[PDB]
Amino acid sequence: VHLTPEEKSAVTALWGKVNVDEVGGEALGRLLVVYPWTQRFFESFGDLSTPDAVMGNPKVKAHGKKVLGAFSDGLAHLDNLKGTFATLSELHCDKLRVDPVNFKLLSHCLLVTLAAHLPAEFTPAVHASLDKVLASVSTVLTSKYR
Amino acid sequence: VHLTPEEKSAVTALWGKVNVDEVGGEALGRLLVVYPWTQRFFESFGDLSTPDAVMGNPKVKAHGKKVLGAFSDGLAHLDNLKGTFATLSELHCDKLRVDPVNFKLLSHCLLVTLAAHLPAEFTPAVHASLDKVLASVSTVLTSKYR
Amino acid sequence: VHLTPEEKSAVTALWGKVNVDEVGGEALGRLLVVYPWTQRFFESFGDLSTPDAVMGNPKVKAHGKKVLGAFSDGLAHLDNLKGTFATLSELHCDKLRVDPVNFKLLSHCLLVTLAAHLPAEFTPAVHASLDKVLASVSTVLTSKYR
Amino acid sequence: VHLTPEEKSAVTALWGKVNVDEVGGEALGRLLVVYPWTQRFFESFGDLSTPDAVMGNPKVKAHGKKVLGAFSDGLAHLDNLKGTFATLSELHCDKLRVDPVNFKLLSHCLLVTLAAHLPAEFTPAVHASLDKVLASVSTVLTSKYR
Ligand code: HEM
Ligand code: HEM
Ligand code: HEM
Ligand code: HEM
Repeated sequence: VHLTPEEKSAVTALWGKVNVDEVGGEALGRLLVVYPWTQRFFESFGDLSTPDAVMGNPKVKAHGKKVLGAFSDGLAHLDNLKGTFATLSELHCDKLRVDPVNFKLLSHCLLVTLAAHLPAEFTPAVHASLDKVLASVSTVLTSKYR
Repeated sequence: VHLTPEEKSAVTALWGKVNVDEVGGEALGRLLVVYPWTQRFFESFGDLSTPDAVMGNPKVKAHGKKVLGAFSDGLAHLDNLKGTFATLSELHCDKLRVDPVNFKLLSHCLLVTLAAHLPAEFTPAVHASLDKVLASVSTVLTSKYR
Repeated sequence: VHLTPEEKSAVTALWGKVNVDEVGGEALGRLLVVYPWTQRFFESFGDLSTPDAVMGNPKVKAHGKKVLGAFSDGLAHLDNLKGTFATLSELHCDKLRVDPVNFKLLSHCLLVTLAAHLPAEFTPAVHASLDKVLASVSTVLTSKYR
Repeated sequence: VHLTPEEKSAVTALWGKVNVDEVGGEALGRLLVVYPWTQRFFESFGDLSTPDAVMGNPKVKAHGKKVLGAFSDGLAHLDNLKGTFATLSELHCDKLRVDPVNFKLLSHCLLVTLAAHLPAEFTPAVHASLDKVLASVSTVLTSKYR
């Protein structure tokens, strides 16, 4: 993540319009629907057998809202991503064994969801800037592996 | 592709609302802005140094339309993708040396511009159907490396 | 696979020197030691916490032999890979939810143990032929996700 | 890269037996042969049209020896990988546009080459340790992208 003042401000502005309740559950729901192998991490959540099932699942909705929260907290502290996400690095890596590529797939399901929700604001350059913030947050979460 | 009738027809239905001019250019434009290393393939196109520079660049837009037209045709030969993208596989593999990964990144830039242009239509289920078609077209255009 | 007679016969020839017992176990063992997140799929096997622990573990070795035997059979149906790995595709995709990426990582752990066991035979050209077969078997075992 | 004293010593010992002249050219030669799209970065080098052509190419041989050198220098300074490879980050990223995945493919072609050359020494644990050193050196070389 190497953001200029102009990039930080444009992602900041974008993010200020994001409804965290509805974008997080939709982002996590698209990962389980589109990339169906991710469902093995969330079977405790219940029935995920159809799109309708996934998107209706309140455990999904609630957890997704927990994810975006953590991410906004990441955005308030670009300068200390490693400090901010250190404990989530151990949960995901040492306890949950979340495969590194899934962080990238979740990143992808978040950018498709922000584009459908904020079409005017999700320009090629805000896309580029969020893509390297999301890339560095994913580097920090898989750091118990290297 | 393991498209059920519903999946295939939902893809067929969203695709008819796509404005090829508008979407092919932005899709290729987001590839070049977000994943800058891909610019080495399109040096020929002239100025690509700023988001505005690659987005409005007329070669980008032209090419964008050509990429989507070949995708439209592939969509109508869903049962025979291998056969339809056969000469494009030699071009990309043998003549152009395009990394397999870049086809995955372009597919992702396309799902993002589609989400932004058709938000109401871009439901998690058609996003999943479209990702499968996109993945199949990618394994076929990458055929001549394996 | 776009195996020329020479490629197919060179693969056929190296494969006949492979000691399945010795190589299947070490291949799966290197997956689990090098990419630890894969251990979540084989928790059933008991102790996998140390390199020595996963390497000598008898379930690892047993399974290793089973994975290579299915690969031997796939090799002798090079022309019909889709057909031969068909029931193993449902198992890995629908029942086990194995990430597509893990098939690429296992293929890599196998090329490394093969290099080590057959160094004189593991020439860049048979390494390339073997990587193509491995890639084709992977796109087929991943069929039921696309 | 999080190496214990025991890991550092075991990679150190391994590396002390590596013939840098012959392992670097073989590692770079396997990347161009096996992953043929990488040849677009090295066409100035000449004829790379066959395995025989690639492996005989002295520009390949010499460059490969330049790569491993840089890598041994990386190994002498784990504690400052970012300081050591900062200029190579700008050459590869801003001047050469080397796609991030190719760093991982080169890593892979180096581990297959060390296994064929030092079979006794290339144990599952030295493999695991070199894999995360190589992973972090590749993170540092693609850092102009994030
Ligand atoms: C890339 C951004 C990610 C962030 C910021 C993140 C954040 C979180 C947070 C805040 C928690 C702890 C709170 C809770 O227990 O609900 C958590 C739990 C968890 N995360 Fe992640 N996570 C990320 C990616 C992933 C990915 C890619 C997966 C796997 C597909 C994953 C799987 C899980 C699971 C299984 C739990 C436990 C859920 C439960 O039992 O309620 N996470 N994550
Ligand atoms: C989604 C898959 C893709 C499709 C359907 C596709 C389609 C096309 C088509 C239709 C042409 C043929 C132009 C002609 O000869 O008439 C072409 C050319 C080309 N493609 Fe692709 N392509 C795809 C992905 C890529 C990717 C990922 C790259 C590299 C980043 C790429 C780079 C090129 C280049 C450099 C040319 C020729 C440049 C020029 O027009 O002067 N293509 N592609
Ligand atoms: C190179 C491709 C692979 C082949 C040819 C292969 C082959 C096999 C075979 C033959 C079985 C069937 C056992 C039976 O029902 O009789 C099996 C089971 C299984 N495979 Fe794979 N497999 C491959 C890759 C993977 C990967 C990448 C993973 C995950 C890291 C995986 C995880 C499993 C698991 C967990 C089982 C069942 C566990 C048990 O034996 O109790 N496989 N595989
Ligand atoms: C992962 C380890 C890598 C290291 C340590 C590394 C190191 C080097 C070094 C030391 C040079 C500068 C000296 C010279 O000009 O010969 C160089 C040049 C270069 N590297 Fe890399 N490199 C790495 C990966 C890659 C990869 C993956 C590619 C692309 C497939 C690549 C492509 C090039 C090219 C094209 C040059 C210029 C060669 C010439 O014109 O002579 N490098 N690299």
